[PDB]
Amino acid sequence: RGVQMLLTTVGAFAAFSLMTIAVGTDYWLYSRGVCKEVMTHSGLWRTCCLEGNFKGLCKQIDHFAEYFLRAVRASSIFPILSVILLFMGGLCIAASEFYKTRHNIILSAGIFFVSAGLSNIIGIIVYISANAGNSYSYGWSFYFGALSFIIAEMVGVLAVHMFIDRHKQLTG
Amino acid sequence: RGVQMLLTTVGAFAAFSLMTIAVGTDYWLYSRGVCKEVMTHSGLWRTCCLEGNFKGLCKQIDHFAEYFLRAVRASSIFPILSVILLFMGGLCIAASEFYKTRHNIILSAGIFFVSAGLSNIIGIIVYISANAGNSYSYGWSFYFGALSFIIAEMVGVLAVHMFIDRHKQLTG
Amino acid sequence: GISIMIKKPQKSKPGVFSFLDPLAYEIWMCIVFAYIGVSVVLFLVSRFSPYSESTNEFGIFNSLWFSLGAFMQQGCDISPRSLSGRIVGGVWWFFTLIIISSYTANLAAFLTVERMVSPIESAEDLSKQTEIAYGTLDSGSTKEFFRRSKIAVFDKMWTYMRSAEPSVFVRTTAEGVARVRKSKGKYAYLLESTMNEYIE
Amino acid sequence: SESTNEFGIFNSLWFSLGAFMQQGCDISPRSLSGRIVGGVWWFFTLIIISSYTANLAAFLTVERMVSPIESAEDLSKQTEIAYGTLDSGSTKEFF
Amino acid sequence: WFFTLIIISSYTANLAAFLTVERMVSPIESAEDLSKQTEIAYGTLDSGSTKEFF
Amino acid sequence: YDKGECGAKDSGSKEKTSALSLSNVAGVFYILVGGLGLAMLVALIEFCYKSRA
Amino acid sequence: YDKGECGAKDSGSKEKTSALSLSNVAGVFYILVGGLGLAMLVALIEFCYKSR
Ligand SMILES: N[C@@H](CCC(=O)O)C(=O)O
Repeated sequence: RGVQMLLTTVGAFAAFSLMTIAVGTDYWLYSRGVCKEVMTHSGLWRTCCLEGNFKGLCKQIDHFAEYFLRAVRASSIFPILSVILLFMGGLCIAASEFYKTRHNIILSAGIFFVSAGLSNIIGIIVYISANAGNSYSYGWSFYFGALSFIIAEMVGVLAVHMFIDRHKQLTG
Repeated sequence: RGVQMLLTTVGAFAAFSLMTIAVGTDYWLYSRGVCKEVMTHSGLWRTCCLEGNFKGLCKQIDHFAEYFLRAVRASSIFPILSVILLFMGGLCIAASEFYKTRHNIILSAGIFFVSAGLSNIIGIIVYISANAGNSYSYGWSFYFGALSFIIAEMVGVLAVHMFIDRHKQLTG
Repeated sequence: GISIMIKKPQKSKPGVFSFLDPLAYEIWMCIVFAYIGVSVVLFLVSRFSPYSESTNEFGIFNSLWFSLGAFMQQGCDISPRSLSGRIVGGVWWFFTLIIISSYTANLAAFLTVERMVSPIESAEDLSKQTEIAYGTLDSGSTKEFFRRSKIAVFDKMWTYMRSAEPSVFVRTTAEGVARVRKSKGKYAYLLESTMNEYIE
Repeated sequence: SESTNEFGIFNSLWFSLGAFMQQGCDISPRSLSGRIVGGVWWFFTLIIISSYTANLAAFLTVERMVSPIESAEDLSKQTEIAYGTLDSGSTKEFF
Repeated sequence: WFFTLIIISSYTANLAAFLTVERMVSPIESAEDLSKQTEIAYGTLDSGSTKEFF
Repeated sequence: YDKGECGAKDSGSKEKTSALSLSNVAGVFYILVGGLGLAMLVALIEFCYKSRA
Repeated sequence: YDKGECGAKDSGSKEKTSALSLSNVAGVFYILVGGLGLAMLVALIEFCYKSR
């Protein structure tokens, strides 16, 4: 009842913040490794060594038919796509304060959120398929990404619910 | 007509009697052992010897993550709780001779009977699991428990049906 | 009589959730995301206007309820009306059809391998097995027996005892037993059967 | 207003039986607690069936007769199988 | 329903076992098996110096 | 004979024979029971809603 | 021949199976996601067809 605007306006910014933070941190994975083995932490882009004298030493990640798949991991384009699309989705509801009675600025919001979620899913699957090729375990960023995906889904669902409600009452 | 009140109270009484007998008899299992090898019979609390010079001797059972599961077998809490809740249910419907016009007694006793029944499945699963932690064959108390469970599952349906009928007649 | 001695094989205690072991953690995780996404997309496409949204039952909760019925292969009460929804349904059906089959196949294989273990029996194939090592006491009569007997299998036993290093020999029964106890599975020892019958 | 739905006790037993067997059950819980109850039951039956079929498949692949006895202790616990030494054999005198 | 559940399962299990047994056919190779295999038989020409060599 | 103090061996019946033990699938029953236990509270909150309409 | 060591030729020790990796089935997930992606587009083209 009307108030649903107050809720759906919340989560999108949070999901954006969580996802961009997750992209921006070197703690997706714990593993043996090196920074020129010792226990190691890594993000998408780079590796930094701990648990030894070199602690704090870093290097950029090793970037290196199915061959053409490698580009997908190397780029990590999918996170970035999801972030940009989520930004666009938020700008949809930011726009819909103006140009009222159109009702159709809202529509695209859910589509952006859905597509961003599907991208995030693909990104995770790719990352696992690449890296699994040693008593590893996942760093908090990974779960941040999962939660971000979930909340993006929920916000999309309730935004579509709003466009269902607000437009119908005009149609009798 | 009506007398189903008598039938349900009889059923509850009989289930309670069977359950307390089962908890109170050394007839859960036959196995080989010694009341510190000979045929030996076990209650849930105590190990007692037959078929030899020590016939009629008894000793306290040897009780000694799954680290925490150990205490669950030792306490046998689910049997006790099942008995307590069946007692609660039976005593509730016994009060229905007075304090009428509220009908909450019957529904509450129904829920008590159902929850009491569920408790015994857990108890059985726990016991059968822990004892594996040969040649064994079950004593009569196990079947007194099974029968108690079956009667508890029977009586509650009839009690809920009675509540429904005695309430629905307000529709006519 | 002379005897061989070994550690007990450790008993294969089941886990509380051992049934998941065929399928690995990551798949179990990713199923959840696939379920959620599928349900949400089915809802969204179902309830966008057909040109009027009152024309179908596929509300959010019903959309979540349909998909769970499909994964466990127990049918359903309702079926999607439009082409797009039918596409989604077919896709999800193919996915579950692959997964369930793979799970069953793997579990069968896992049990099957366990049967044909064929553990060491009669211990005479210690003349033929080589992954498992075996020791003998220093200066023992046993140390003379294998040089002094010349039956072919005991010849190759003595050849092994000659060539293998760190050596098969040991100074004491106590520390030989300690070696067997620590070197579980991979190591064995030769001793008088009377002494084993005392120990075991 | 009560009994506005199919789920009498008889029909409930029927539904749960059809649900175990993986067979067409027409009625639907339509309601949250019922749907919850429905879910886990399907999960249970799926796991049980898969286990049974896998294990039987393994069972038919390799066979092992199992010897009935192994020890003189078993020969002391003998059910029916009679036994004895050679006659006139000094093992008899030894016994 | 119970009848169906038993039959179909048994069929699937049996077919899997049947295909599995064939995979371990492991045919004779390298003449090394003839050190141990005795279901097979083998022999030579007579009066051939193969016999003297052997 | 006094000094021997371990004799536990499979007798009367045997663990190793063929069949799956209850323990081998034990976990599933706990999930089931918890599932059935949860659905009660949903109906109870549904009652608590309607009972003051 | 006295220096023969590698009886592992005969598989003198038996491997044990492990769970399927995500890689061993990963293919199917792509098919699913592609199907959903296609599925969204039909609805928009349908709505534009019925826009007049
Ligand atoms: N060989 C034995 C006879 C067989 C037996 O004792 O059973 C003897 O010299 O008397």
